[PDB]
Amino acid sequence: KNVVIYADGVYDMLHLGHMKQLEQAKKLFENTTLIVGVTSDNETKLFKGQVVQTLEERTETLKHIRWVDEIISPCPWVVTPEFLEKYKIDYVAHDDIYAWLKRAGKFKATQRTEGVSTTDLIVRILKNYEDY
Amino acid sequence: KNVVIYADGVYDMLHLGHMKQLEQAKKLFENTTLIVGVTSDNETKLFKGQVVQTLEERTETLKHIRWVDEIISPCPWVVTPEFLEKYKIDYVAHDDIYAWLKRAGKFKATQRTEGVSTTDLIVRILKNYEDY
Repeated sequence: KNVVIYADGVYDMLHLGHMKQLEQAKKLFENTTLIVGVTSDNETKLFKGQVVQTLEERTETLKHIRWVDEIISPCPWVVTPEFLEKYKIDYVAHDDIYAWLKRAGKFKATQRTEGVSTTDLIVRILKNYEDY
Repeated sequence: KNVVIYADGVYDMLHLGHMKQLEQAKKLFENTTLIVGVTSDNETKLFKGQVVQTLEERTETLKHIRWVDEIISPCPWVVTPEFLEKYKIDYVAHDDIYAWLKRAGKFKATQRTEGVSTTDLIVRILKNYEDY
């Protein structure tokens, strides 16, 4: 019973939070193919915000994560029914616009983990310095 | 022909450079088991330097890398012949004390990649600010 799962994102400065999310997507069912979609620099910058790494770098890193079976790079910014058919996608994984995916039985929620991000790490490096 | 490969390191703030190294270790031969050794906080701090993440965090991240088959956490700081026998290790992978491993045919060099480290990334974030 092989289920195709799709999860998209920026995946900037990949950290344990992304990886835990991807692991969840990948294990939603016993036998899955996890496709990860990586947003383009330009669309990311225009709609969301600043991105630190380019497309190439953000995709190169995802290639090394064990849960990831396939990468669409760059991926469309907005997910569409014709995209789901094109790639034979059974479910979309995202944390919680998705009304139509829920209505179709094709939405599966995953959870973020707080406090594990790469920006959090520098904060830690920096708290080694008394303000005086 | 399954070859057991051992690579050890701190793996602090894991980045594309570590992952490329681990991929190299893993692909040294057609069929391998890659064991990764993760140094303890205390020994790392005493001999090498400051570590940002704890043992648990540094190991949790390595679990998500696809090349990694087994983790020894914490691992011994110095590699010894009796360690190689205990874990049935055919080769040690490290970048380039290793005299005895070379003399025994059990050393396999891997290469680091410069400029891809997580500290490099913050430098990039920061160069978004003119000094004036």
